[PDB]
Amino acid sequence: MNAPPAFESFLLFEGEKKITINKDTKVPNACLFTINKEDHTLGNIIKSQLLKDPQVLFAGYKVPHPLEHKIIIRVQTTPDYSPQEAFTNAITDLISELSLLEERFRVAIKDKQEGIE
Amino acid sequence: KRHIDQLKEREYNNYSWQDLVASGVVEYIDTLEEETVMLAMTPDDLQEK
Amino acid sequence: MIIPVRCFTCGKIVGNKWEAYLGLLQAEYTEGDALDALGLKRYCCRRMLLAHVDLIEKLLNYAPLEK
Amino acid sequence: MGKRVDFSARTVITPDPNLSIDQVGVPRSIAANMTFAEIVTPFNIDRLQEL
Amino acid sequence: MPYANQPTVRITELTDENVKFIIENTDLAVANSIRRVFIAEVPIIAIDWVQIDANSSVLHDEFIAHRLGLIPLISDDIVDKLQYSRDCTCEEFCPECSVEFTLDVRCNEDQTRHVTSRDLISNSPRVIPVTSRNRDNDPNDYVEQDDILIVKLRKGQELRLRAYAKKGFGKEHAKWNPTAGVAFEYDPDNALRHTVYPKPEEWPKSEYSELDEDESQAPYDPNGKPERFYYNVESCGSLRPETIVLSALSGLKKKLSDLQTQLSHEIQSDVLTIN
Amino acid sequence: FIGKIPIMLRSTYCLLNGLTDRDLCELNECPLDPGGYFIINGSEKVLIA
Amino acid sequence: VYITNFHVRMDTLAHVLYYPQKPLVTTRSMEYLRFRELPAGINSIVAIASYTGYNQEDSVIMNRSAVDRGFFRSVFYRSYKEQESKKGFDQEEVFEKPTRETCQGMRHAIYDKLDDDGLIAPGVRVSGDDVIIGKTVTLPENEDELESTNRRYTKRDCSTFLRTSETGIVDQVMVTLNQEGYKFCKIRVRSVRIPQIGDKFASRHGQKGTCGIQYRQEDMPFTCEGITPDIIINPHAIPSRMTIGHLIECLQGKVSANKGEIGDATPFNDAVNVQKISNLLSDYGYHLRGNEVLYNGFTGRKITSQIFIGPTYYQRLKHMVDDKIHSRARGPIQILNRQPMEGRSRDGGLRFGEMERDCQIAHGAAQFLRERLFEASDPYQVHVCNLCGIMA
Amino acid sequence: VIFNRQPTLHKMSMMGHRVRILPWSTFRLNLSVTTPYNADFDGDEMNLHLPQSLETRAEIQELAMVPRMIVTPQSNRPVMGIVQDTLTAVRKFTKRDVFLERGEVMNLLMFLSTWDGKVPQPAILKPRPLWTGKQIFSLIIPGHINCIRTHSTHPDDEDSGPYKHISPGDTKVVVENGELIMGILCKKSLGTSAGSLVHISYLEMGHDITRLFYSNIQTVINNWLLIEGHTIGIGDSIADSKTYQDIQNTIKKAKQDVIEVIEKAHNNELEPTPGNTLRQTFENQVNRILNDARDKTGSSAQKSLSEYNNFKSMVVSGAKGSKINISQVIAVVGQQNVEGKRIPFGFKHRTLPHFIKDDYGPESRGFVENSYLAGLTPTEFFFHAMGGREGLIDTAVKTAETGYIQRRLIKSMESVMVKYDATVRNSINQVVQLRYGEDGLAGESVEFQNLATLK
Amino acid sequence: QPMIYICGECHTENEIKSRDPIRCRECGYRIMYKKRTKRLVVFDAR
Amino acid sequence: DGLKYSLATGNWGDQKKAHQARAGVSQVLNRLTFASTLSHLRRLNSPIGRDGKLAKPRQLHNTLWGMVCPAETPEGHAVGLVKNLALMAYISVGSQPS
Amino acid sequence: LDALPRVTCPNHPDAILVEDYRAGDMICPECGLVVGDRVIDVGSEWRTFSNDKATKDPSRVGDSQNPLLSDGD
Ligand SMILES: [Mg+2]
Ligand SMILES: [Mg+2]
Ligand SMILES: [Zn+2]
Ligand SMILES: [Zn+2]
Ligand SMILES: [Zn+2]
Ligand SMILES: [Zn+2]
Ligand SMILES: [Zn+2]
Repeated sequence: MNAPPAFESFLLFEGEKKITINKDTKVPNACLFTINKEDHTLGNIIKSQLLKDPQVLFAGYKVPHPLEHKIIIRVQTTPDYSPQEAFTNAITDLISELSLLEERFRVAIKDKQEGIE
Repeated sequence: KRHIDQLKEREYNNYSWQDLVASGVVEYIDTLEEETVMLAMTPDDLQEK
Repeated sequence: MIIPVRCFTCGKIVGNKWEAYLGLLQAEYTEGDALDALGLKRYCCRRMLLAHVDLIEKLLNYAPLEK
Repeated sequence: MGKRVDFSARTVITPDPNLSIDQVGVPRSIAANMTFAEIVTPFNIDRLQEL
Repeated sequence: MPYANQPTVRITELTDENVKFIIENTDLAVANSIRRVFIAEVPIIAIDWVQIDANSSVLHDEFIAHRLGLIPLISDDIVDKLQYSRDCTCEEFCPECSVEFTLDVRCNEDQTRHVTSRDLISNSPRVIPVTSRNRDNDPNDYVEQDDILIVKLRKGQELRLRAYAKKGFGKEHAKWNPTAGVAFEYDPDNALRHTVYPKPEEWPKSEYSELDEDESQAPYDPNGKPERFYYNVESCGSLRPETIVLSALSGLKKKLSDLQTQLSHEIQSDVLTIN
Repeated sequence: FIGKIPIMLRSTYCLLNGLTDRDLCELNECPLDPGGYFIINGSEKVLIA
Repeated sequence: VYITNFHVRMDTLAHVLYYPQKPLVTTRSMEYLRFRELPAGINSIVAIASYTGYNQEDSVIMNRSAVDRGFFRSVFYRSYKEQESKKGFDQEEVFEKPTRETCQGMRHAIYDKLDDDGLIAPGVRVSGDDVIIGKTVTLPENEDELESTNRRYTKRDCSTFLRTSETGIVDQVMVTLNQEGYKFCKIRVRSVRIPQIGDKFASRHGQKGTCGIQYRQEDMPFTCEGITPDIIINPHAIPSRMTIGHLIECLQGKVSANKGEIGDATPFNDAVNVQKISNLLSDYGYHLRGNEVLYNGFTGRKITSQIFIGPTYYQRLKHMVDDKIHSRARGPIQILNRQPMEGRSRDGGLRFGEMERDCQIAHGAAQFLRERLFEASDPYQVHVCNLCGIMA
Repeated sequence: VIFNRQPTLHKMSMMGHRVRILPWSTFRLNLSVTTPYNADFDGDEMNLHLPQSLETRAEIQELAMVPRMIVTPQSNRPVMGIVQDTLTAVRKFTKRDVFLERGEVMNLLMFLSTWDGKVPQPAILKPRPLWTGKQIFSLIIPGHINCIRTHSTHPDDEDSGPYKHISPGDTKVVVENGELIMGILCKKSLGTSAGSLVHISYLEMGHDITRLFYSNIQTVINNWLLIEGHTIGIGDSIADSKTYQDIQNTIKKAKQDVIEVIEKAHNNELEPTPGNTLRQTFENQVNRILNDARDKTGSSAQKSLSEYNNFKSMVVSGAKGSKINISQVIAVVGQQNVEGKRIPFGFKHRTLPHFIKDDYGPESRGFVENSYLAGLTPTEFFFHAMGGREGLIDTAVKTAETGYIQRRLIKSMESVMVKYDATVRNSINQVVQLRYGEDGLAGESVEFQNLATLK
Repeated sequence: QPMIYICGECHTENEIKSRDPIRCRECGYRIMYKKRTKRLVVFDAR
Repeated sequence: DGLKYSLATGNWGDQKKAHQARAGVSQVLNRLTFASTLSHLRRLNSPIGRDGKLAKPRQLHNTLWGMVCPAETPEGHAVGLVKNLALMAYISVGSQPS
Repeated sequence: LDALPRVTCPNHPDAILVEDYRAGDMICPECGLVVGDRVIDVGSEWRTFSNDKATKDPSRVGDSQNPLLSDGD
């Protein structure tokens, strides 16, 4: 029985960090984030919020292998703004749009629809 | 057509493939005889001919 | 061996629609209409039921449901 | 001249687009069954002690 | 940030099963990621442990266990207060992390008996029953309406088992899908040329493609970007459609805010000085 | 008595030929099973033309 | 499903599908086969698309959530049989509970799973570590005079245990007496094989292939209802193989599943099958030759090429990967020549014959060559006389 | 580990790999190594052997490790190149009508390993930034290798088109200083060709950098293919009404022409061809007509194909399949034969009882008028099933005979080897050659060259 | 302790729990079929 | 016992000597699906040399039309030698010419 | 070496010597040594007749003769 237990696809291991940051050795103001146990769903959206920002020079992600749950996000910013703050803003802004989307959907449901419950 | 009408009726009325052979509409042919027959692919071709 | 709970391709539950179907065919020779009334729109859900073979019925007939 | 050998394994091959040209994915069970003899040196000793 | 747009929602249609809506002024990556949450991330309750007391049926045990897990379960009122199994302090199971089902049937009658979803009983209060036949006054009720024929039994066969349903989400197994299906469509007239039609006259027009009503077929615009995504979420029945959407967005919010806390955890623990 | 001849399944001399479909199902035998193979020492054995 | 009454049959080896379906596109000849009565596969939704390359060259991307909902799942039965042979003058075999105090065996596997009669009962889970039947062979009776007694003296062990199906559950146990009049048993083990990477599948047109990866519903590409494909087969399987029939069958199938009546596919008629089918499928509401607009699962963008998708009856075959794997570190050694075993069934080692030797020669890796053909199968030390070369 | 398979037909069948442990139980291996092992993942299993010391591990790493096994000394060319979907996906990507917007380019840049770190300036600056496909392929080429041509694609007008204005025609591929200037890549550029990009890379950059080049081309081109897509349905198998009419008309003319030659033959006046009996003259002539008939409609169908035929896209990259297949699926299958002749008279003077005695017509003796798409008629199917056997049987024989011929050959030559004074000698130390191969060069380092002085 | 051993067709216990020869009382058959264990197992609905 | 023996092993006749060519004539009936069995019972075998013969009793003679399967023969070493009977085909039991 | 009815454990007299068939090794539980020249009853081992024609068994270098009825073969 050489198949892995299904929970392992998403459950974090006690000996691994959720996120890791490593500096690039080539070009300045680049950064490499490793996101463990998180697939395209989180990764694809964080790539897009970074592309939305006007001060990001480069943004991308790669899931190294299907069988190994892990993605990497590389980001490069202008020589003035730090890549960590851009990442912080990218989620926080994403949190803000989704909260507003949830609010707008719920109020939209609040329309005199009679099968809400 | 009458033979076909018997085959549909066969669902309750007594009838058999053996009856169909006894009518002499169908035959058995072995590979040695099959060398000398003039066998046609479909009623279509044999009529349209 | 009895129709599966939920169609493979998507998920729409489908075992519940089997007993209903044998009744409709007995009533009408309209396989198109039968599948439609049951609500099996898309064809993956439709192949499920349309292509099933209920082997269970012959299988139950052995006496020895005791071993 | 045609001997049966030890440390041998056989499974099906399936394609994998992420390997490099000379990598091979090896089932974890086959990887656990077949062993290599490392000799202990006063450098890896702490690592081998963990194993 | 100033460059975040307020998207926008419109509900076109709502039923006991479907929910059909339009999202506008947003990004595809948002639409695609949110479609993926509707499948995988929304949690629900389904049978997860089956203990077989006696099984004389013509179906083998693991087959009974399979059919039985896959049957749908209402969860709306209770899927929230329930905690995840692994997280729960208890050894094995408890009332606080799982709900118990019991099935007992025997064919003493001469006519073949069917084993159904109603014959399955919740030892837990009837807050969380099986999907079919409860508060009913349901026009969906037709003939037997057993929801699922777990098996058939001839005179002499019997079936006794226990089951423990648990909260989990679709990424882990398909029995936890909260959807019958998820339609997703954007840019129906193919303005943006994301697909390239060979002989465009050979393709039909969807119900969203009615705009020019004409047969001119696809006017081009290269200065455009993907906008206004059309959805139609359809309920498996185990969780009502709007609740699927609201729980999806919240779960996504929970997952995102958590990643922000770990990223904060990097700046608090092991001070962010590496880069 | 001179010896024991292996019967071939469901042939005219093997009792299964006479029984009906309900009876055959009663004997735990498949109705669709074709027969025409010998049973020897537990193993079902077919002779190749 | 291979015959109806399989349940009361201790066939030495068998495979059954959970959900068989008759095919959507069928030949009339099939009515007289009763292939409707006992079919051999499932109507898959297939896409002939390229995707992420895990389907390159005779493999397939198969839909994981469908295998969760029981797609092609099967059950596996192995019946082990054991006999109580009397075996002549002064020996005897006995069905009983072996103990390390009373018998010559002591193989490492666990005896506890056994009942006190030497034979397990249905429902207890077994594995390659378990013994299913406790047979013992009383042999010496006492033919070793004076107190060579101690323990385990009376009888040797030779009980039978799982090599192969190194996990499963016991389905059935049957005790009887066979034609010799000996006590005889057959005990049956059930296992359930979920379709995984390395199971070989084949459609009906002679295109067999292994399952190269599986993606969950979220990741497959989708359309309309989002009827995500249960398989993606590579486009390259068609052109050099011209299996056009395979391509017509999806198309005939699409009309048959949708119209709701099982389709004809008998080889020779005037049903103008390419055109007539294309016209019907379009009247219903699709691109007339079956293409659909697909979107990718990873980013949701549309896939620029339209992809040919629809059903095809597929076969899951008896070649499944977990039976086929194999490996050996050090093992049993046959004292005919004392090199590794050839019976793989008994933990064998693979061969390294003259041609594989010939390549190591052709590389010029002599040290690895002596290693494979000596130290790693069969090393030995002998003393020879320096005067004459006899090992005497 | 050393990986092998059977039958091991040449030194490149067993090569060193580094393991990487994964879930599920099959050996998962790179798609590009498929052609050296002659593997198919249709259920072919392969074998692995592990070294047990540092000494054999050293020897393997240096001699038999895969990346060193790229260019085979059998015929100084690549043993392994870019194959299947990727090869089709490369053609499709390099066409200069392919444009990429900032978002996708960054993702492809992201999948590339040895990327410089600097993002290239898009070939189109306004109205909005776009990079052409050639441009992103050009990051994948290592260092700065160079080669003209090495395409011989169907394209253009062989023998006289390049001499007609060099209207760049874009067909021919030119790469300069490690940047792809123009053209489209195919099997002749990327495959096991004598002058492929891959061969030049091994030579110029060194084997390690070439391996990164194989990985790079595949992860990046492959990733694109995912958004672009590929397929084949019944839409890639039909042609228009007019071509379909032209095919039937070409066949109807040719059949009348065969009846015409049969009419001449029965008149006793045909006048035989040199060194042949009159039947042979007749048989050689009808065979010429039916072959010409297949080729004429074959050339008609390849013309009639639209640009978008995925089937034509697989044929042109040279990935899988060929012109004749297009002929058979779209046009007309043609004369079948067995043992190099038309279907024999099995019964008394006849192939099947469905025909007249002595009927030399095309169909009656094994010409298939139909295409695989329209389906074969019953006789054609059985004469096609006869054409099916000759190949299955041929397969079973050739495997036994060649296995024997190869073993006998190795068994002779095995002990020959080049000694340290570089004369080649066998076991009893007799000289075979004074210099190996008469010049003392290596077979994997040679190349085809033109001798200027034969002008 | 008893070893049950349900018999074929009669659908009753065979009562044999010792070394005596296998044959179901009353019922003429001589095939047995050892009964299910009372020992609990478990099955995941995954 | 004599009929019991020959039919079980698949040998043929005297065993002591007669078993050189007419070997493998009985077989365990394959039961993997329903089709394997129907196909197995309806199989027929041409005897042949073994291990290397190349000639014409392997290709598909025209006279098999309507008699033996076009395409349906082992993909292996014995290609075209073990054949399978077509769908309608039949066999004479034979009787006295008197 | 005549004192080996399965005993040779260096540090302590033997109590048990389990046979780990799969590893081809002889193990001594309360310590850890390995003493083995492994055989799994030579009677399973020679049994490498299998995929090749087994109905006739060309490998049978050992007839049964059934001696326990008789005595002198
Ligand atoms: Mg191959
Ligand atoms: Mg290949
Ligand atoms: Zn469905
Ligand atoms: Zn708990
Ligand atoms: Zn001496
Ligand atoms: Zn009884
Ligand atoms: Zn010890």
